[PDB]
Amino acid sequence: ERPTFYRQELNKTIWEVPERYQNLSPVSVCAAFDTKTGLRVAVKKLSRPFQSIIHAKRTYRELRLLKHMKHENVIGLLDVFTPARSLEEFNDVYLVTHLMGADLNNIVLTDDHVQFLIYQILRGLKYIHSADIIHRDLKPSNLAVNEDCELKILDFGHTDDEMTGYVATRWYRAPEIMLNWMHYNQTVDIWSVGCIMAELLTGRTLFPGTDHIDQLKLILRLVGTPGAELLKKISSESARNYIQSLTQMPKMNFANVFIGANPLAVDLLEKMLVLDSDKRITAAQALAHAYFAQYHDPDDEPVADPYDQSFESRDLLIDEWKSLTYDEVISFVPPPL
Ligand SMILES: Fc1cccc(Cl)c1CNc1nc(-c2ccco2)n[nH]1
Repeated sequence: ERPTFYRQELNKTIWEVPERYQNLSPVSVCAAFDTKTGLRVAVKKLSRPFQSIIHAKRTYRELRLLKHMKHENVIGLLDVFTPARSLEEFNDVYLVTHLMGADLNNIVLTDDHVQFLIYQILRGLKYIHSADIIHRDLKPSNLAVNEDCELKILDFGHTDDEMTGYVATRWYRAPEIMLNWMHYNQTVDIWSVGCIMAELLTGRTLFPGTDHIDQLKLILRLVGTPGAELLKKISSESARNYIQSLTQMPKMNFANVFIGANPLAVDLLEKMLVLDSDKRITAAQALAHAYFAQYHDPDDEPVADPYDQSFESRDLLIDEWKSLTYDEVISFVPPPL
């Protein structure tokens, strides 16, 4: 009742998977056909999952999060497995998820398409947020879609160099995390959605900053320089002091930046791209905004079960994180259909 495994070298690396998975080809991640469900799937083999304390914890983190997500606009775990028969042999973790059509880069729209896509991102963010999970990293490339425009949020669980220069890895991040102004929270995801929604409407990056400071300048041009109250809340005195060096600018008219756009879109953007994260609209409030009248259904916008992440504040040995990851592998129950 443990399935039979077969071995196969791909991108210089040996993949050992259950017979159910066939037609493995690279995309480490491989596309495959799952003969038991009839689904096209992505299969990720984690590299050196238990090499260090930090990597062991990250592997546990990733497996906990994926095991938890059971929502249509969020990417779920279809299977998790290992070729090992015991903890002592355990050293490889394979994660199986749906293969999606295309990310949101490839796809860049009508106002109907923008409503439907942003609706879906918010529906999934409500679910994620209600479990006190923060995505941190929402961008077009973490948002996959199919032929029918049905959307899933991807990639849960970034160096100084990756975040430097003219790079998409920073264009969608909220200013408070981009510059470490304060202990940030869930609201940073809403900032990202604002950036994405703007991009879907204009076909152009909202804040294509050439570095952190240029981006901040582009941001402050649009939404205004911070006010007295927001300044108080910037915990970092070095950053607060830098902000105060800038000459004050008022919030621009959004109707004149997003010309031709549905006024309800303009309105929603204004509530999303508010500099003060305490005054940003929530995923749950956004869903009730008139812009989504076509799609809004308060009975089909579910929330998540509670998610214990007390493990985040725990300092454990490698073997202990590996043991905890083992338990979660062998306890995995697949979804029903
Ligand atoms: F996001 C995760 C997390 C854990 C494992 C895996 Cl394989 C993934 C990526 N999954 C996935 N990506 C896509 C996709 C399709 C097109 C662009 O992205 N479909 N499915």
